[PDB]
Amino acid sequence: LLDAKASEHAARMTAMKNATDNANELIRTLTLSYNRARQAAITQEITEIVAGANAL
Amino acid sequence: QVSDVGTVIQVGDGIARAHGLDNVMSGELVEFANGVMGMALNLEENNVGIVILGPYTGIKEGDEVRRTGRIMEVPVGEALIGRVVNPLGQPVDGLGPVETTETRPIESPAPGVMDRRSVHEPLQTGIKAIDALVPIGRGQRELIIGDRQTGAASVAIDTIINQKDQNMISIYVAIGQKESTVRTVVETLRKHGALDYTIVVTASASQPAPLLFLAPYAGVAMGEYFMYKGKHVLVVYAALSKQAAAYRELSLLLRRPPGREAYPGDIFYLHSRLLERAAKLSDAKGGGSLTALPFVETQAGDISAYIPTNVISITDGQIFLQSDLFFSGVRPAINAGLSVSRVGGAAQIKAMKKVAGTLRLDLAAYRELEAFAQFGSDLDKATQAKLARGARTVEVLKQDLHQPIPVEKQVLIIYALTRGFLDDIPVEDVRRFEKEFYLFLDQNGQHLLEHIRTTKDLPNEDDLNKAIEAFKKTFVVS
Amino acid sequence: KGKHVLVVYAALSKQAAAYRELSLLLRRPPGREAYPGDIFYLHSRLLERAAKLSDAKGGGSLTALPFVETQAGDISAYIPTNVISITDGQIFLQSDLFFSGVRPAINAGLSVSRVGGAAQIKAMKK
Amino acid sequence: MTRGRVIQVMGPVVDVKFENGHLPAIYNALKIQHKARNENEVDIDLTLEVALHLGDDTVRTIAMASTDGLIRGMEVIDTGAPISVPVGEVTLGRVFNVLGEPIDLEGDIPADARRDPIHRPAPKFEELATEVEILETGIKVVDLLAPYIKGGKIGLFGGAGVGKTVLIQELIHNIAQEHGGISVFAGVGERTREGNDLYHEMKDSGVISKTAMVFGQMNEPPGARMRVALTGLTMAEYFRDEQGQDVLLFIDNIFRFTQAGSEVSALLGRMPSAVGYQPTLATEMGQLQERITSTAKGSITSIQAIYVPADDYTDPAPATTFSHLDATTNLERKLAEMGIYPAVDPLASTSRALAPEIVGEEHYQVARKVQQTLQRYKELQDIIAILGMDELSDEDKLVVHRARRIQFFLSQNFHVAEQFTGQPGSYVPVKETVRGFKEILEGKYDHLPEDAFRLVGRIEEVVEKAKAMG
Amino acid sequence: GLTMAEYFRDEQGQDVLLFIDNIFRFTQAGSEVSALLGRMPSAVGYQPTLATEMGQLQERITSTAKGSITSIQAIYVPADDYTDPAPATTFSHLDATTNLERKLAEMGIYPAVDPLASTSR
Amino acid sequence: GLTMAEYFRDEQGQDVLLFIDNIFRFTQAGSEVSALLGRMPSAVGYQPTLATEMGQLQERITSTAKGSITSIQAIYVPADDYTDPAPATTFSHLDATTNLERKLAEMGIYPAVDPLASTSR
Repeated sequence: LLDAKASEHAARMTAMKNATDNANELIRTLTLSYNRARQAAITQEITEIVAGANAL
Repeated sequence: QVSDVGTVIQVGDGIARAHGLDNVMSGELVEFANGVMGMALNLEENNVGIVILGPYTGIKEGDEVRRTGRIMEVPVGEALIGRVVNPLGQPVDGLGPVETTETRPIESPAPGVMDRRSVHEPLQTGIKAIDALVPIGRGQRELIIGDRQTGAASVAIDTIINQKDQNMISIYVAIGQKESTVRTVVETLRKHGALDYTIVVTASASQPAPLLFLAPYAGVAMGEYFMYKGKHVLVVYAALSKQAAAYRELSLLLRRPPGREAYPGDIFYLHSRLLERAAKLSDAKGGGSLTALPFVETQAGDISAYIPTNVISITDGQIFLQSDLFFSGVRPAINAGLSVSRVGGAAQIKAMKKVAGTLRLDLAAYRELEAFAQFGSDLDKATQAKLARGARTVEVLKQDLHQPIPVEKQVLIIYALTRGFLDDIPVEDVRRFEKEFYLFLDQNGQHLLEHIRTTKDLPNEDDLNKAIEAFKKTFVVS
Repeated sequence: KGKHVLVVYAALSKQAAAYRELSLLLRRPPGREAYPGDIFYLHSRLLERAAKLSDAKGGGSLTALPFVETQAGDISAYIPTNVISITDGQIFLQSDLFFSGVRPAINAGLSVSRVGGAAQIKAMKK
Repeated sequence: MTRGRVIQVMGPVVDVKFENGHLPAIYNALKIQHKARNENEVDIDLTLEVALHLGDDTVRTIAMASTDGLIRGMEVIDTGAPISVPVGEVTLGRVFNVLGEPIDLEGDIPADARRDPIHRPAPKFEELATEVEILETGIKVVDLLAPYIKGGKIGLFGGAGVGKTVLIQELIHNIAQEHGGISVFAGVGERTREGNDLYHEMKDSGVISKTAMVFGQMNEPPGARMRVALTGLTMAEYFRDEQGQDVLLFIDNIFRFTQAGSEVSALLGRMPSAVGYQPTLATEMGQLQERITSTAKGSITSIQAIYVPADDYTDPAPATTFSHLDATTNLERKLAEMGIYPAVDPLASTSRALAPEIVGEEHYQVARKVQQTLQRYKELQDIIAILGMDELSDEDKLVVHRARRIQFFLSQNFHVAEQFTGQPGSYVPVKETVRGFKEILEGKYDHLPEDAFRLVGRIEEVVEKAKAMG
Repeated sequence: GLTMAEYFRDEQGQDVLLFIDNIFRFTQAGSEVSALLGRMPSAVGYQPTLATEMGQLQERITSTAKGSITSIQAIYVPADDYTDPAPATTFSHLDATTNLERKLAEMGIYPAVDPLASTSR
Repeated sequence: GLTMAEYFRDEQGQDVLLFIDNIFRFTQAGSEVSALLGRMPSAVGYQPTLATEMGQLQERITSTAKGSITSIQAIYVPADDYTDPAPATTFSHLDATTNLERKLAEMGIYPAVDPLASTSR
């Protein structure tokens, strides 16, 4: 029983450590994609506005 | 040669183009044929782009346009106290006209960098959370940013009312607010008795765009008079975002080239020119001061927008309000995690300085462990102690509306909480405990209150501990 | 004339920036990321002169090694896509391994020389 | 002739007309002095700079101050040359606005003083230095991990309340004391009260006796907020060339310089670039940075504070700035809370000079060893904070001991902090600090308490202090 | 519709209700007409006059001494984007908010008003 | 090329295979020349007449009563953005799709064509 309990705690250790690492790895790429999307949105909006102004 | 007269060419949307007016100056005041006022913005080679300052439905092409020769100016004086005035200087509340005998241009240079002195006096707002964590000193321009329905106007009204005893003169500038809200605000201020030392400047959403564009400048120009007379002034704007919207609309109508989010090129120049006139004058100038508390509203907490970004870069610090916390019930729901005040530290009295730091570290420690509260498997000696302390501190930091708390009682309760004396009271009775403690201090703590008032320093720790022990003994747990 | 030449452009990214500035000054309408639509032709007209002539023409040659500057190692950007479309192959350098002082990672995962392989001598091919 | 008259006013942008064939060249300056002829006028004194020629003998200019009260018909006087700024020793210890007029109350510069144009072609290819040099600043952390290059640009990150002003003052004082080189501070787009506090601090510390300051406040128009950096640079160039001595140039904020450029370009009316910035952002940055070089008989080294917008390192302005930087130092809140100064990050900070071909193989190896030891300590801290030192092996315990000793030894006393402490400060040479760090790495001084490594500097002071408590 | 209601507010002096099905269509119509009128575009193509005309419409819905007009304005923004300029502008005037829920509707209660999402000033 | 193939289709009456190298370059060149012509741009700066130009091209590749012409067209998408107007337009005219796979090629199969992602009408 005591061997099993200790092994369970070790397994939970490793699983949760891997979970946090994967979460951070996902976070960095999500932030990168977010920044690219924001830049694209603002540049397209500005181009649309300036073209609409020049069209007159 | 037409020199002081001109004829209208185009009309529409509050924008008029006139022909002539060759001797007009940019930013001058122009009177139409039927009595509507107007300011000239653009001076082209043959036409003068005029902006109309009223109901423009009565102007037909071919109207006569006259000259006044006066740069834009607002009435100012001591008679304005306790009145509601539109930016042009006229009363909108009846009660007869005003008796202002002196006027000053709305556009004046800011005080120079050699006439300013480091801020060193406190501005007592009466809100425990901000007064303890993100202090405001006279002469500082601090920004209060929050989403809709987050008690922004509530905080503004409390900090306006709390100045009743001090020497401050407060000015409230309403931009784009509903006339109903403005009327209710005026009524509650009158009921609290603050109208004997305050001025309200209103620009409702129904008014034309130039009035919205001019309201903040009118307020600041009104304040600068009491600046240079030597008093202390506090001014509050509600909607710098709405003022920016009005200016953008005016520039777009006048066919000026657009920039980011269709905003004209000089929106940052406009905001900086408005806000930089708030400073703490040196002793050579008389010792006046003017602190500004602009409000900015963000949709779903998007502080990444152009106007919030610019105002953040301009001002001296942010006070964040949380929609989720306000919905949960926390009042005033100050997000102390993100709020910052660069002036702080030197803006607090010594009595509050000696106690603020420990509470700040306690909140910082508790904030990161809020997810631990779902399970009792927590390590009790450290983590559960932190959870209990954080819950008690938050419950203390809650507050009701329109009841400012004097600084002595604030520091008293903060000291009592910090020194661990409240670890025994159940977390669901701390508010009643606080009210009863204020009552007991009013009963027999007058000596400590007087000492704190007259020295800005903590009282004798032994006597303070004895008094709080006596109150703890006489308290009953529910 | 019949010799062999090697040419190393430095920053096609900055050249593209200069051309974009020139276009926007000449009042032409932009495209994706404010770049005018002519950028692909601008790069192709330049790079397409790098070729190995036949023996009849003189037996000359001209090889090019342009560089491109990326942000956060993102190949998806417009200029990297255009240049990678024009070029025969790419050699990627990884930023993280530069901290350890190594010659920056010749990342074999993304590196490819489609034209090469026939150029290597058998001794190194083995 | 020089006389010209106004025909168009649109906010900060004004237009002028001249007699045909007498148009001023680009970038020149136009002076407007008027007296109120009657009560329907206001006295005006304004300076404009010429930007575009629109043809028809008209000129499109921008303003350096408020344009209110302008009338179509005022005379305009042409100066014939770009903005001129006084240079020489008279500038030291004074505060100027963008136009070279003193802001303080010390008095006006005499008119006979030599003045120089703001705009100037960059130094030619020939005059540049053929090799790289290392600027010995005397602050242990920077001359060990992230050295400064004579004639290079250095980025400086960090928020408020971190000691940035203290670091600036210490750098200025050390450079002056040990090299006879003056320094110039240029506050592009600063907060007015922060600038006033900085001025008071410098005057009290006495550094200001060998510096010259140029202030462009945030309430100024975009023209001034663009030209303040250039006027500071042309102040420093005189000392670089005529005096032949190494100079230090600071810039309070360069992102605000770029933002002002974007605003003035939008006012001019050109179509915006990628994210709304001006199309000419790259060339404007180039024309600014390219004059900060190191020539055969002098050098200019620049310390520039950078604020990243929305915390995005791929934004066009941060990208363009980082295309020029040679080194980076980062200031950290955590190191501030611990009793460590100047609270510079030893891991985030980096440099280009960290190469054996420049600093030397021995210095490079010592630096790499320190880096990896500190990294290992950082790795072990997280587990140690929950497990206690008991589980640490003997080797890792030794590593932690040496890492704590090193991290505490990185701190230093300052000549600036004398006013609050009494410690006479120190100026630690590069050779002495690297030798001391190598010896501490060798374990020779592991028996001393860690607090003996606190605020000494040189390695001898460590043992003297340790003996002092015994 | 508003000028229909104002007569009863002012002469009869009695409380009057007023429903507006979709003010998003109103601001969309304004945006559509502005471009042909020839004014320059705004943030997301809307008219520059958006805020002032919306305020001019809304500010006549108030409560005076002798009467009152209270309004119930329905809102449906397609794509569910509350950051759009028209919803952002109109949210500055709201005094309440009510949410009808198909969850409670299928549970079998009327008027099936959400008890949690609903707020009030 | 298309008008060179149409002669053999409509005269010899025989099936004809037409390979076009990269169809995206066609619309790219159209976009480049439209700005010089002076027409205002489109969503992503493309020419307004993209749809009709592509239609005029593709609609000549059809089977008739006396022969047929079939085209194999390679596809390239900028920045791998499958929502771009040019790929979005060109994907309407397709009838079949074949996909090549380096995995199968290196395993050793030599039609090198994925049997799972290859669909068809």
